Amino acid sequence: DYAGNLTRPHWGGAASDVDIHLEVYQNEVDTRFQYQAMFLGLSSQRSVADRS
Amino acid sequence: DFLTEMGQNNGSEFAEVFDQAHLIQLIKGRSWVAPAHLKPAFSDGIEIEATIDSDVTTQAGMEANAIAINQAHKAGIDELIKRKVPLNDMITLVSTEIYSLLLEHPKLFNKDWGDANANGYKERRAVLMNGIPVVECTEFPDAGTHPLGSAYTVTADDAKCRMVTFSKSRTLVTVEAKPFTSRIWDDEQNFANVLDCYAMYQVGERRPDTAAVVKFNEA
Amino acid sequence: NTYRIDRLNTSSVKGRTSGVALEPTPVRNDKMLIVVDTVLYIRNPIDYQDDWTAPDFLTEMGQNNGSEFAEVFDQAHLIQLIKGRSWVAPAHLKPAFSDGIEIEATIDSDVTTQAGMEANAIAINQAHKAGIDELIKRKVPLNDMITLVSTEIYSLLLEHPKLFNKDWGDANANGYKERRAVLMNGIPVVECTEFPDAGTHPLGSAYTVTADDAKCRMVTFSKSRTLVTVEAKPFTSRIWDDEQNFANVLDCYAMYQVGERRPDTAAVVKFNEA
Amino acid sequence: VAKATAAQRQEFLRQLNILAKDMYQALTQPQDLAYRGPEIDAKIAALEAATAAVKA
Amino acid sequence: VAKATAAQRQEFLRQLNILAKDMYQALTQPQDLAYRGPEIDAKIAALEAATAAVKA
Repeated sequence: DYAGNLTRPHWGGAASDVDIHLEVYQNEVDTRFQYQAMFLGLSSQRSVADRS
Repeated sequence: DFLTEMGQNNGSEFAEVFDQAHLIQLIKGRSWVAPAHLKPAFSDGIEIEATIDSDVTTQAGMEANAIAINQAHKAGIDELIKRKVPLNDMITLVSTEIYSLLLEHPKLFNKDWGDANANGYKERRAVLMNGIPVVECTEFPDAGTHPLGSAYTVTADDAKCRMVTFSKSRTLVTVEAKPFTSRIWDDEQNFANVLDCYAMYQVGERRPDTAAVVKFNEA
Repeated sequence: NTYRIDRLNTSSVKGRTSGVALEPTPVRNDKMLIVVDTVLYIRNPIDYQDDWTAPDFLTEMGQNNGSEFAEVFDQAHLIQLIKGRSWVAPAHLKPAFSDGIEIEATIDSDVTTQAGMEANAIAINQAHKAGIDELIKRKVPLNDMITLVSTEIYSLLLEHPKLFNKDWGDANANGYKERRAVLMNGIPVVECTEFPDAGTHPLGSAYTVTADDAKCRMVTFSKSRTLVTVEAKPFTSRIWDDEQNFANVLDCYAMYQVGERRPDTAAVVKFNEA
Repeated sequence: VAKATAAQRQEFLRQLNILAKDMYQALTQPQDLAYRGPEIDAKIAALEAATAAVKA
Repeated sequence: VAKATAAQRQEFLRQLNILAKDMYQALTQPQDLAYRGPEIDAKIAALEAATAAVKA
């Protein structure tokens, strides 16, 4: 209130207001929701393998 | 390094491709025409057209949509029975939207018409519809193209079909020349590591007259 | 002023035939970060008038402050959930991260006082079912799902001919009409009395509820992978003497910020009257 | 970009960082842009001025 | 900055972040601006175009 000019530790810039704060990162990656094939018992399996 | 996530993604995408390939094969075989020299023994494909008012709000509209879905499935089953197909090895595949519209049936998900489908309306879970098991699959193709070949490209009309009633043993065969394998190898000359995952297979529709496909023509 | 979470896209399946090369495909990624920017506060001075007024009135004020802070906490979480229904996922990570979910339902509100009071419950159930359909299309697991409903929506739901009926399978699902809706569409429901009004919220200027956001009276989200709360100052209370103003001042200040991880895991229903 | 004075370069860096972080917070961690968008739209003018100064 | 399309808010965030990192690591941990300066000067046209698209 009584101090419009302050000492913000991790705010850079000539008149503060730069937000150079560190980023807290805990090794989290959100990728996608997995899917599993079901057409195994819903078809007939023939293995041409290494012949034709 | 996030290589494990990449491997999970690759496996999941290969599974999706597998399922979409089989579904596209069935949808395209819905319009199969038996060879002329095999007509008495082989019948043509089965296409059942239904109308669903998806943007309706009154209860009677919901009852109408559920009844239309059930009646279309019953017509497919009856016309299959006309061809003497055995019924002890048959599964049904309904998309999420059709599964949802089906749950408002007034004569299916309640105990006054017997057991089975208990808690179907309160749990969003159907089991049997016209004497055969029902399985919800989220991998019906849209109107794009499939990586398995240009022959698998889905048309706008093909993308409209959302229910399939086939047999697990006499309707589809999936020849297979290499299982889904993965490898990561160091590229000395190109100064990089490459992650690979490849699978060779093909799905063929044997006896395309043992499947029933329902195309819902909006409103 | 930052907590960061990374994001990752998928691959794409291609096809070679006999002797053609294998065209490499990139995989894209990005990060997400929540920042804390606003501290809440309650200030309460007493102008040395406790000398004359024997009652302290200081143990009830603490309970009131705790109740108000819990209220604001729950309301801020709900506001974040319902304001993320319009979030659009970036194209460079689109195939994995989908958009937000908004489902429209028409409710007659109190204007219906007949058998049409059963039409509201059917619409509510249908909207929730459509949201679940969207979630299942996105392959989101539903083991941890939860549904929150405003009190009026709870009551309108209670008059449903197909959901509180023992014929349709009420062996363990919705076994009584006496205000115990527990699960519908397969996931639990909780009657929440903290859905925001049309006004503003103290947590920031990005929180003020629009007219449309006040209509949203139902959410459906996973308890473990939808909302993340980032804490800077835990809720603390303090009383300190003020010599200069000749008063004793009681403070209660907390500092946090709520962000959405996987905004595509929440279904929000907007009830646009009739 | 290199013939500009130190003050102009510093102003450009300040505006670039401020808007990068602010718009990034707007996009990820969803903040309703109907009430954050106007706030960022005010800071666009400073970036435009700084970029114009460094371009000359 | 709220009526622009998603593809417009992106590719604006992208340029803002790119030029926020690059010229920050130029001014601090010093790099010869005689050679890095023209490099950043080439990346300013895209930033100006993105800002103009967003401002509309």
